[PDB]
Amino acid sequence: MPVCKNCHGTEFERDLSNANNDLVCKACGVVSEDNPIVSEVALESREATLNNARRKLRAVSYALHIPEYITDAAFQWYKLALANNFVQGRRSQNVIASCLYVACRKEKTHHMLIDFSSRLQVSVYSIGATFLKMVKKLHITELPLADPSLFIQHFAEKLDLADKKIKVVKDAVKLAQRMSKDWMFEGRRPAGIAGACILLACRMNNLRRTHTEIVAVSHVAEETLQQRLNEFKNTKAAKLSVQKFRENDVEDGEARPPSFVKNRKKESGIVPTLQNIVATVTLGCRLDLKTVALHARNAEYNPKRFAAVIMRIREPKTTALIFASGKMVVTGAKSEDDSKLASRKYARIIQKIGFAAKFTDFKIQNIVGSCDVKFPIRLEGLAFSHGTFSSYEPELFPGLIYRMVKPKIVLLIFVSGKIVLTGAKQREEIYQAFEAIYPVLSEFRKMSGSPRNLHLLPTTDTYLSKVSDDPDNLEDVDDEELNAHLLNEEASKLKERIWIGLNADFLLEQESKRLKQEADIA
Amino acid sequence: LSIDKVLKKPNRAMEYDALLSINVHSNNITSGLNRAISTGNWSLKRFKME
Amino acid sequence: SADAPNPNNVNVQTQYREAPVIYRGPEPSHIDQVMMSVSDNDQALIKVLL
DNA sequence: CCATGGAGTCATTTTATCTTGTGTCACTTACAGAAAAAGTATTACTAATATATGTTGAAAA
Ligand SMILES: [Zn+2]
Repeated sequence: MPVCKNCHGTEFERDLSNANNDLVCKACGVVSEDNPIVSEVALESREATLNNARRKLRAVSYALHIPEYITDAAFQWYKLALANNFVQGRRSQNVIASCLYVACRKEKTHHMLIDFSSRLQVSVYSIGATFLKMVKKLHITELPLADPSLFIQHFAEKLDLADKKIKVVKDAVKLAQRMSKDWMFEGRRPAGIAGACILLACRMNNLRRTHTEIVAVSHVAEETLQQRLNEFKNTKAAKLSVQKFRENDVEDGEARPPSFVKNRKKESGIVPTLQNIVATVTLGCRLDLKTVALHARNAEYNPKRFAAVIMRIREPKTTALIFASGKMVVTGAKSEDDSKLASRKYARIIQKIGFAAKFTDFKIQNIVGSCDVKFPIRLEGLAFSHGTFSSYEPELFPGLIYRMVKPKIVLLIFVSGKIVLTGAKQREEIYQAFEAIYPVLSEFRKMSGSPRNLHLLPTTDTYLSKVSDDPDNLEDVDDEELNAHLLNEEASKLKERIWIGLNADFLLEQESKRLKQEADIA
Repeated sequence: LSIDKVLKKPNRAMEYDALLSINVHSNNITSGLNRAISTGNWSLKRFKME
Repeated sequence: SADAPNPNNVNVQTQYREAPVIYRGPEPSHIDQVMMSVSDNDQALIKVLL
């Protein structure tokens, strides 16, 4: 880094031969450092919590027999997730859990989320939930895609038996590999298909090991095991090659995972479909959910369970929702012609029975849609490519999660190619995203076509206009069946008699604490 | 102690053996013993003599 | 590496500081048996004997 | 005015204490809990999907 004060030399050799330890450059001869001086031999809220995280960290660390390495690897991840304050209010285990998890995931080792929970009584969902959430609140790479080819190692460890298993290992490995190739690996919980491979190669090596004995380490269901098994029995060249020579046949034949096979069971140019549309409407006035709960055909009210009232209808088969403050959510609407229509109709009970409750602030909170491309999709490389915009977790849920910001919609993906799409307030955004991503679909295929026009049907505001936007037009759009959806006074007398009949314990402690309000000053 | 942090918070009915935490809690007996026999500093507080 | 990693790497983990260990001795010697193995915590372990 | 009693000062021991103890290589390995704040998990809804899971049981051998 320094320079010879004479030759202006750019490179130095230390000289360790004669125990001078010189430092001199080939073109100068002038030293630079002679005499190589060489050495020898509290209370904070955040830092304390970091120490505690170390302790709960070490604790769970060796318990799974993980590297001393990977722990201090993941401890940093905890320190990172603290910055976005994701870790503040959620059960500490679920945090330290995934924070420890993604690390040994990136290193590509054998550890497993289902395996990871049983340190607790908890569900391999709560942990999975928190995990997948800290995937949102951080931004994480694609790399942690596990295969059975890793897990079959450690699963083989507790199988007892003898040296033959190593043989079985290679017997299993190339098996599972072809199984990944034969195309009926995708979208499944890996540990299961791993155990299936082990049962196969073990039987291939002619031993007797029971299914229970397999799932003990495999941590899957017997039924699942033999279901994935019998799924293997009918596969390509399964019968013909099942004898000796192991497999020298790498030939794939055809590829037919049960995903679209069931599409045959019930058996661009295809338009995405509208399942449901969620909206909101404000009535501008607060009412008594108890009082409204008295006369309705579709009602249920249990603040002990949920603080609001159920509202529904038979046609156009919509639920929506109602609040206490006088606002509401809109559900069950397959289109907009049904929504503002129904949205107004649910106010006809009220303006017929309850308060003034006009129709205000009507906006779609979300739109649901789904469709199918009618051909298989390989997700394992999809996210491995697009996981910047995508995520794929075999364990939780079968399909792939896709994140599109432009426009902003999450795309739910499967093996068969059936695609569910929502997280959109606008019908056009659907065909936008579906359109733009469909070339990615055509990109990943194994061996309609024409988008036609990007926008065909009328816009959303057209169908919003097909229903009266004026908050005071109701009796005109009243189905006249809601005139029959009012129950008589006696049905409210004895029906309320039943409601309070069961609710006198809930309102009991309710009004009792209302008395404790007096007890406050005392 | 580690048996208690289960039993502070009455989460449903708490049993779930509480056992499998022992592996979590182990190697104080192993690593503590290795480090001892390798280094050769025996810390005995029970006799208060090291 | 010893620095604080982040969820950002475009390409390089690359740059290396090579710190080879040298045999400083008064007399020439020979390398005979050189072992490659890995300890229980799974990290590369190299042991050579002169 | 004088012998006395009482105390005040002043040597004198004997107890309580601390610094040391030949040199050189050659490796070696601040407590805990309390309260406030932040944030979240249910707690309902469709609504599509596709595994797991259990059971069971029905149906077949
Ligand atoms: Zn120089």
